[PDB]
Amino acid sequence: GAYKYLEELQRKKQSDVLRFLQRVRVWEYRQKNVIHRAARPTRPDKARRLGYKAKQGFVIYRVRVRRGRSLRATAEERVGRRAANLRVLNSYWVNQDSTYKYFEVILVDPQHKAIRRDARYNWICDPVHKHREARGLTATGKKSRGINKGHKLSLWRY
Amino acid sequence: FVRAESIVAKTLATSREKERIKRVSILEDKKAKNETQHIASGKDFILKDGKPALLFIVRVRGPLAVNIPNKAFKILSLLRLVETNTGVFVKLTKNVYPLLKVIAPYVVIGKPSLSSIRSLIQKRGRIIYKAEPHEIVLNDNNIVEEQLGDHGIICVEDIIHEIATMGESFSVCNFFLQPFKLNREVSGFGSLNRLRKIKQREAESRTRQFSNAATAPVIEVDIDSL
Amino acid sequence: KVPPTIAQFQYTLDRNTAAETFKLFNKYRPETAAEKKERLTKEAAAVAEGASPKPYAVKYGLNHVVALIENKKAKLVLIANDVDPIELVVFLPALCKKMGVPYAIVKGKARLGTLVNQKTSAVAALTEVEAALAKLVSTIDANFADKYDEVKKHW
Amino acid sequence: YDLWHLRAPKLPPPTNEESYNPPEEYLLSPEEKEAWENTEYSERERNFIPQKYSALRKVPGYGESIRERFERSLDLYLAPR
Amino acid sequence: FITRSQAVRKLQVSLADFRRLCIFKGIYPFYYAKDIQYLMHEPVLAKFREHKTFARKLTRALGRGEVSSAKRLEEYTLDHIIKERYPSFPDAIRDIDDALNMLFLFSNLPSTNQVSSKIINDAQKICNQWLAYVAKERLVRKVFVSIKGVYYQANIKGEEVRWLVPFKFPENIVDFRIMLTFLEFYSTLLHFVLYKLYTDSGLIYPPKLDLKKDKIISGLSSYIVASLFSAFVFYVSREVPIDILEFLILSCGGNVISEAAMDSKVTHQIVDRPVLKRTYIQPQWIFDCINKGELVPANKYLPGEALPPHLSPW
RNA sequence: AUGGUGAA
RNA sequence: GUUCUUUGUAAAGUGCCUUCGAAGAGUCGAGUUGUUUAUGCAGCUCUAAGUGGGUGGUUCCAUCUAAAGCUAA
RNA sequence: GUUUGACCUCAAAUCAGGUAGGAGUACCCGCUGAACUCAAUAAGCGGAGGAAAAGAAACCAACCGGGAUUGC
Repeated sequence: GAYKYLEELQRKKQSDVLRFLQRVRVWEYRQKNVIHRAARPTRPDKARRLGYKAKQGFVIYRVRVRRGRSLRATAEERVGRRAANLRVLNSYWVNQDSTYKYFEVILVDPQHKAIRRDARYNWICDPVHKHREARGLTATGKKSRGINKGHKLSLWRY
Repeated sequence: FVRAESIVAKTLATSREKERIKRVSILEDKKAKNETQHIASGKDFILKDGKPALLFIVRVRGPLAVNIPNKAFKILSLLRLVETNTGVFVKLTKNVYPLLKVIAPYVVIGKPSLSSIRSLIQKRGRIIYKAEPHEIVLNDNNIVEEQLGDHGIICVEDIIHEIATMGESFSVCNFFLQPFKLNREVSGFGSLNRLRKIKQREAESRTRQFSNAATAPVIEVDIDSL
Repeated sequence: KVPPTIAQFQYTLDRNTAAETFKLFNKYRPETAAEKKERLTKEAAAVAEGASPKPYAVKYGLNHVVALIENKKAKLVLIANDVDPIELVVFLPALCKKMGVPYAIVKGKARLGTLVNQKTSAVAALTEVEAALAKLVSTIDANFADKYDEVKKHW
Repeated sequence: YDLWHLRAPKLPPPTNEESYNPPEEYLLSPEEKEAWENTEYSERERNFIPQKYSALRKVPGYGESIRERFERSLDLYLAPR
Repeated sequence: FITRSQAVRKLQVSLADFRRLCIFKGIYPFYYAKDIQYLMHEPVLAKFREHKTFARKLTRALGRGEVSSAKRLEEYTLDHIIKERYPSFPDAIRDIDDALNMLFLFSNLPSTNQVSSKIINDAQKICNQWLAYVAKERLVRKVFVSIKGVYYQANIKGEEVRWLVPFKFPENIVDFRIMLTFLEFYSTLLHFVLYKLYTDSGLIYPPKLDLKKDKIISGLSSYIVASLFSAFVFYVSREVPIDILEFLILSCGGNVISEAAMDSKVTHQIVDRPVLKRTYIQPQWIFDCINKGELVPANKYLPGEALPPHLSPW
C-alpha cells in the first residue's frame, strides 16, 4: 500500500522534498486564520494509523499556537473550545515554524447518525467522553499526566 | 492550422468512396450492355425495379468530410441538392436508376404519400424570381395563374396533382418549386440539445447504412419519418 | 527553489498522446453503479425464472494500484499533477521506474477521474487490454521517459 | 382523466367587412389603404386592409395572422384589467 | 406594492421563468404585493427548480462524459392553474374564444429551430379532435369567409366561440417563447376540454381512428343551420380546399368526395374554373346557405356569374 | 495571602 | 414452552501437507533550562534502528514490543 | 471551440436535519497556586459522570516466575 511508502517518506523529514514542502505550506498556513477547517489531512498515513477514517462525520482541523503547558494539549483545548459539539479524539504534528507550531487535529461528530450507527466508534458518543481534551484524556494528555507503567489517615473498628 | 488526423481521415474516406463509385459504374456499364456473363448480378431488386415511380429524396449530411467527388457532386448538382436537408421529387426511370447507387451514400430515398406531398407543398415552397433574389413563398395563386397555367396548372392543387400523378407539367412545376429546405432534426445546441443530438445519432447508424456492395439492393425507407 | 525530485510533474504528456491515452482508457471504463445494479437485477431475474469471461476495467484506487505495482502487474500508470498531497505521488514515478513499468503524468486530477466515474482518481493504471497499448506505451516512452530522462537535474 | 383582479378580458370586436367577397362600396380607394398601411402602429385603428376577390382560388393567404396574434398575446396577460 | 424587479428578486427566479409563471397565473399592476405572495406559494416554482437542477446535472454529466448517466437521468401539467383561472367549465369555454386563436394559428405553422416538430404535431392533432367533435354535435352556425380566413363560429353551449381557421397556404414566419408558453397552456386546457366534450357526447374516449385515410387527406376525414344539406353529396373541384368544405357538409350531415382522392346522389359539384363539363355551383353558395340557412337554389350561384355582396354576418 | 467590594 | 421462517455452490472452527508472512517519527533517545515527590513532565537545537529497540544486574544475560484506542466488576 | 464544463478553494441563507454556553459541584479529572521545611494544602480557572479516573505490560521480576486496572 501507499501508506507503507508514505510512512518511510515522512520518516526522513530533513530530506529535501519534505523541507521544501514544509516551507511551501508554512506560508499558506499563516495566511489562513488561527483556526480553520481542513478538507483533507496533509498526512493521510498518520491520521489513518491514528484511527481516523474518511467516512462521513469525521472532520480535520488545523490550529496555530505560539512557541516558547504542552503545545499539543493547548492546541487540542483551543480547537475543542471553538468546536464545542465535536470531540478531539487525537492530534498530530504536521509543520513547525520558528515563531509558531502547527498541529493537525481530527474531530469526530457524535451527533451525526453515521458515527452513532457503527459499533467501532459509537463509544465516543457517550457523555463520559464529553470534552475529552479538557481533562487531558487524549494521547498527549495521558503522556503529560505521567501515566507510565512500572517505577516510572485510616482507622478500623478494631 | 489543421491537425494531421483530419487530412488522413479525409484521404482514406475519399479513396473508399472513389473505389466504390468506380466499381459501381464499371458494373453498371457491363449490365447495360446485357452481357451479364462474368459479373456479380444482372437483375435489380429492392428490399426493406426500374419501373416508373415518384419518390422523395432528402440530402443527408455525412459521411466524413470527403472532398467533393466529380461523379456524385455533378449528379447532386443536376438535382441541385448540394445543401443539406434539401429534398426534391424525381421521376424514377431505368436510366435514372443507377443514380441512386451513384449518390446513395449522401441521400435517402423512399416512397412518399399523397397527404405528405400535400402538406409539404402547402406548408413550404419557394419562387426565386422577380434584381431577383427574393425568396417569395407561394402566398397566392396569382403567380401560379400567370407564370404557370399554360398547361392547365393554375393553382397549388394542380401542382400537387401533377407531382402525385406525374403529369406533363411535372418538370416545369418541380423546377419552379425551388425545392424546399427542410428543417434539421435537432436544430439546436446547448445543455439539452447536445444530449438530444447524441440520442438521435444512434438511429442514424441503424437507418442510414451503406453496404458498399456493387449489387446492394436499393436502400429505401418510409417517408413518414418526416 | 523546487528540488530536483519535485517539478517532475507539470512537465507532462503532449496534447495528442494525452488525447490518445484518454481515448484508449475510455474503451475500458469500469461499469458504473447504475449499470452494475441493472445488470445484477437482470441476472437475478434470469436466474429466478430461467459463466462469463473475466471483465476488464481501469485501475484507479491508489492502494490497490500500488499493490499491482511492485508485482509488475501494472502495464501502464497515469498520474495526476494537481494532487494536493504531493508526497502521495512523489515516490510513484520512482517506484515505476525501479520496477520497469511505463508511467506518465497528466495535468488535472478531475480529468483523470472523469474516465473512471469517480470525481477524482489521483492516479490510474491498466492491467489488461487490444493492440494499440504497445504503440501508446512506446509513444509515451519516447516523448516523456526518454526525452525527459534528465528530470533528476535542474531545480 | 376528466377533472370535471379577475375582470373581463374584453375580447376584440368581430369581423368588419373583411370578407373575400365584400360589398363593392367597402373596397376603399388606394389612397386610404396607403394611409392605413403607413399609419403609426398601435395607434392604428383597423386591423386589416380592404380587399375583394371573386374567384375562391384567387384568395390570398394572410401574412399578418402571426403579428395580430402576437399583439393580442400582450393584452392576454399584460392587460391591467 | 413592489416593483417588478423587486418581485423577481423576492422570487429569485429569472425573468424567463417569471414570464411563464405570470402567463399561467396572471399578474399586472407597481404590482400588488398580494399577487406576488400568492404566486410564491405556487408549486410550479418547485417544478421549475427541479427542471433547472436536472439541466445542470445533465450538463455536468455531458461534460464529464459517460453518456449513459445522462440517458439514465431521464426518469407535468398545470391542472391546478386551470381551476384557478377557470372556476367552472363555462368559464373555460368563455375564455376559449380568445385563447384558442393562438393554438389554431400554431396548427399551421412550419417547423423551425424556434418550434419543435412535436409542438406542431400536437397542435395539428388537436384540430383533428376539435373538428371531429364539432362535426358530431353540429354546432356550426357561421362560416364567414374572411381574408384572414374562414371565421367559424361554433355554438359551444351558447358562447359562440369566434375561432378563426387560417388558410392552408404556407404561413411564412417576434418572440415565439411567449407564444410557446401560451400554446402549452392552451394545449393543457384543450386536453381536459376535449375530454369533457367527448364524455358529454356519449362517445367512448379515446375512440378509434383511421390512418390510411389520414395518409390520403390527413385531416377531419379520420378519428370517427344543422338541417341544411341533409343527405347532400357534393363533388369538390381542384380549386377549392376540401378541409373546409368537407367539414361543413359533414356537420350538416352530407358527404364529400375529393377529386384528388386518387392523386350516385351527386346533387351538386363545387367548381370555380371558367370552363366546366351534377349541379355546378360556386363555393359561395354553401357559405351563404350555412350563414343563414337559406337553402337557396343553385340558380343564384351558377359558375362564372357576378358574386353577390357578402356582408359580414355580425 | 486568596477572591470580591468603592471612592476625589 | 408456543410458534412463521429455516439456504445460499453462505459462514466458522479444529489436526495433517505445502507456500507466504507487517508492528503508532520531530517519536525513543540525547543536552539544557523551569516544575516535581533525585523518577516524571514541559520549552528548545539535534533527533535516529529494525536478526531493531525499552527496563534491569552481571564476563552480556532475563522479560516485553512503546510513540493509537474501547472496556461492567 | 475567445463559447463550456468539471475539479479545487472562498462566501450567503428568516433553507432542512443537528449541537455548546448556564446551574449544581460532596466525590472526580487537568492548569494555576499563596502563610502561620509549611504545601505538589487552601482559594481561582476549565470539564464531566453516578461514580470519575485507570485498565488489558517497551510491568514487576534475578524466582522451582508471575500475568488487566483500582481498594484493604
